Amino acid sequence: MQIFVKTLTGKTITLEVESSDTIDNVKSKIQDKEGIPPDQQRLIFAGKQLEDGRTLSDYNIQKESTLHLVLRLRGG
Amino acid sequence: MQIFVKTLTGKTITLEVESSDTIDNVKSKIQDKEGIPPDQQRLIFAGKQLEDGRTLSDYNIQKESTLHLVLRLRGG
Amino acid sequence: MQIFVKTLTGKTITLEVESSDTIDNVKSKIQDKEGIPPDQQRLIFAGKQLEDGRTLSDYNIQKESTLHLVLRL
Amino acid sequence: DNMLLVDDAINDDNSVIAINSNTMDKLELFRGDTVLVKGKKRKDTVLIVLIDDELEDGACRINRVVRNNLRIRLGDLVTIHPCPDIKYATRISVLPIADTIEGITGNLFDVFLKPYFVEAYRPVRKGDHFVVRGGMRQVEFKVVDVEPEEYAVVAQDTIIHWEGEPINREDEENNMNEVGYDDIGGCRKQMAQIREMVELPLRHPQLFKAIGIKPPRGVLMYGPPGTGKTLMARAVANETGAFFF
Amino acid sequence: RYGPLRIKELAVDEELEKEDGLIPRQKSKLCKHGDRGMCEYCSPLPPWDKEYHEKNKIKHISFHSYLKKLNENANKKENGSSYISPLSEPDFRINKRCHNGHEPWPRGICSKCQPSAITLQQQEFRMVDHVEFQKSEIINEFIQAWRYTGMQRFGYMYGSYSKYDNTPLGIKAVVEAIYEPPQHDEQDGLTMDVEQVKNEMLQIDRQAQEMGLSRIGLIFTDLSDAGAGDGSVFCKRHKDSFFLSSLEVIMAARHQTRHPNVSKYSEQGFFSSKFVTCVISGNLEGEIDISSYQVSTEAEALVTADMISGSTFPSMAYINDTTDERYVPEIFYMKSNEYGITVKENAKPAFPVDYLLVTLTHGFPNTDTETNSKFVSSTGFPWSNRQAMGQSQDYQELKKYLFNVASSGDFNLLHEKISNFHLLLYINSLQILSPDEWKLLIESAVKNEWEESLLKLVSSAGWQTLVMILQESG
Amino acid sequence: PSVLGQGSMSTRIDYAGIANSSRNKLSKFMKITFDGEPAKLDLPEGQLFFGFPMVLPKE
Ligand SMILES: Nc1ncnc2c1ncn2[C@@H]1O[C@H](COP(=O)(O)OP(=O)(O)O)[C@@H](O)[C@H]1O
Ligand SMILES: [Zn+2]
Ligand SMILES: [Zn+2]
Repeated sequence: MQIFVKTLTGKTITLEVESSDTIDNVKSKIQDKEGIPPDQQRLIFAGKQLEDGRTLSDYNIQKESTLHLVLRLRGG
Repeated sequence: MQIFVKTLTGKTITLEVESSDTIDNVKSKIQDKEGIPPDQQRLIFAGKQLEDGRTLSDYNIQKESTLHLVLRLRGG
Repeated sequence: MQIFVKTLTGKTITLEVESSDTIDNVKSKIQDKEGIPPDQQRLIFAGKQLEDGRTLSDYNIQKESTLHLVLRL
Repeated sequence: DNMLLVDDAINDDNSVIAINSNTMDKLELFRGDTVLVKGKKRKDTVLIVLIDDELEDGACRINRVVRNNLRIRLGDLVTIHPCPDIKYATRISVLPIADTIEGITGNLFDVFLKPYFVEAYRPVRKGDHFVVRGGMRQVEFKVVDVEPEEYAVVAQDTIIHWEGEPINREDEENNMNEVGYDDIGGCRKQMAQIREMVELPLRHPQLFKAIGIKPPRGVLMYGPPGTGKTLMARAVANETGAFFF
Repeated sequence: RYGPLRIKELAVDEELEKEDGLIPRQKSKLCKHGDRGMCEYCSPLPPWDKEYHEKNKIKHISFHSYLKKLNENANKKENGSSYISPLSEPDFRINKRCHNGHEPWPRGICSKCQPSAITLQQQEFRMVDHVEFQKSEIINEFIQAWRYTGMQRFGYMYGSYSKYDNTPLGIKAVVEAIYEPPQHDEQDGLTMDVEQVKNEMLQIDRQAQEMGLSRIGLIFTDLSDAGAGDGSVFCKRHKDSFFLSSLEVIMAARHQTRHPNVSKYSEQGFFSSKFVTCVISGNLEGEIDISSYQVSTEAEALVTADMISGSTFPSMAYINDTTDERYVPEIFYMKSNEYGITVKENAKPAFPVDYLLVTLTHGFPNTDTETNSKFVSSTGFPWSNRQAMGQSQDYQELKKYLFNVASSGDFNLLHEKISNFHLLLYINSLQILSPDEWKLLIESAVKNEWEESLLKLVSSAGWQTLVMILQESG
Repeated sequence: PSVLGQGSMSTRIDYAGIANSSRNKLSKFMKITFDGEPAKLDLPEGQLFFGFPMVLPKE
């Protein structure tokens, strides 16, 4: 399913993945295409602390959704 | 390397020290120019509880860096 | 020695006290000067409680510093 | 010297004046120079100087709009002076004439003014008129307000405010104030008396300081009703350029 | 300047000026004419028509309507003048330099620079019409201050102005928050050094402007407890008694003179500051009703040249005496009798202040409308200068108040806790946050569409340091 | 209560003394009432006094 992910700065990328798919899959995909481990990644939607243990269906996400990614960097 | 150091009250001082230099060096300099034993000295930055045993390059602190000072007793 | 305090009234009052004494000494000085016993007095420095079981040396109170006084029954 | 003869300009630009080479040499002017031109009724304008040897020595060419603004006719004399201290217009507010804009759809600014001012640097002064010929239409406008005042150069970055209600044309004509002496006839004696009694105290006050006298202040005109007393007062006030009240 | 003055003022003034406010009227049964053509009763009613106001129980005429009346009364177009500014703030101070042949006032005066007799009269136009409190908490906390301590209070009220449809060309001042300056309140009165108050308020108002607020009045409580079982308070301010004694009137006049309202229709450019003063006294019953007032323009220009002082009579203001640097001409106050004739009575020893006031209508926003409150807050982090009570801003209260919310997430809950006026002021006072970081903080805390800005804020290292030190601190 | 005439800032500024002096106002070598004459009561900038005697409503 088409969706949009915007990082903290504002850089945006379009992803395709099923709503039933677990968000952990999207986090692993983001890691693969950005080398960012999921621990540093944190995805938010409407002020919800989305975690790798849930799927977008539980959060009730739909297509072209805007997901805000934040880097809990591991450099400190 | 030029860096800012701000105390609890608000006083700030510009110091020079190598990034590769151990943070113990900067804490000792603070002790010299303030007479504050390093145990009372807690240097913080970007939500990092810096310890005397590290060096700035570990924390990646670079020039024009401002670091805050607190005490470990119960706070400032 | 010379320190400045913000009292309840809101003005500024300068007090003299040796910096090697328990804070209860400062509380007694202020209460004697104005008449507000130290049982309810509480002192705040840079937004931090100053417990009476410690002197000023450990906190390393800088000269010409600022304290704030509050009351609590 | 600077009393250049008025003539009809070939170009339709509203801020371009063509001058003779000989006069340009006399006045030390050059192509592209912005100069302040004064005609009649104390009217003033800013014109870009262009060398033109076709005109006879001591003659200049200006278009219809500039002459209308200056309230002068072909064959007259205009005084041209340097205007080197003209700054770029920080913000120009301009409104069109209603009758001209009738039957126009879309944003008038983009249609007419946007190509007119971009890469043009046309000087604009308050109370002036400029006409834009776009496509099959021709529309006149007014220099309602200029910042800095009272005139400035409209640069590429200059902001233009075209928003505002249409301006009726009837106001300019039917309110034909600024009437000069040419609108009063048959009373030359009294007109001369009022002029010699008003202009000199105001236009040349230093005269009386040199002679060390207090000029007379009060004046009282009287006569049969309908003999143009108000008209004479208005004409004198407008010609003198004083703050009429 | 050959026309009206050129200057930029508040948006409310501009939008009000654009309107004309005419109240249409339909064919009256007394008309004698065809459908088209209106004779005398079918004409639109001007917005300044006093009959309509007094018929609808409105005591004043919505200043902008007064400006329209003045403009219509004169200034014919295309001729008749070169524009005369219709509004001029009266000034009573003697011209220090007239010199028709005489020397300055101290040792010489003529009849051309002699302040003529002043005719006090109730003003007819009130600048600001409706003072509106966004939420009951904003003033409930203020009154809770008195409840807890028992002493009086005093605090400025920041806010913003807007239209007010309920009145012809009326304005309303919506107050958003209340800031309490350091003052020494007492049983019968309150005191505060002016120097400290102004010095503090300069920076506080700078920060508020950065936040988009503005200082729009002062509010003080004059409350006493009754002998009833519950909490009841006497009504010491009614028709018979004094609505506002001399001293509060003087202070309000000074405040107005120091908060001028910029206007385009005066030679100086200012006229009749849009400053509103609110007092809490209690209605005829035991309630804690509030009120609003505003001293007229003459009183605004009267106190500047001294000429007034408090009197042991609460309802009357003493008049000073002539002396060098202060010339006080005879003051006649004009009233109306029961026979419809205006009477001028000389009152040198003392005169009532009822002629120096205009009353506004307080109220609260409709409880069935959209909510545009800047701050969903004011029940939380204790307000600034409540040292006299136990409330005290410091690290420990921040730790108790705004730690668990941030340490986990739930940004929806966090936003409301971050949109508290005093919280923002305190965190800015700490100076921990960087300037631009604080700017985006306020933009997130006082504006909608805040998700990205809030996420960026929690990203910035400043907030990380803030939370880290807060957690570490006891 | 006592503060309705005799409280803080009522003794600092002897409102009773001023009232009695105004009543017997002469060089000449306790209750307060509002039948008499006023007397100047000036206080510096920034001071408010709400201690004037109450009168209650008209009933
Ligand atoms: N040279 C002139 N002498 C007299 N009247 C003139 C002249 N030129 C025009 N008029 C006309 O004569 C009238 C003069 O009006 P005037 O008598 O000045 O008015 P007012 O009653 O205010 O004095 C106007 O209608 C004007 O247009
Ligand atoms: Zn009719
Ligand atoms: Zn004089």
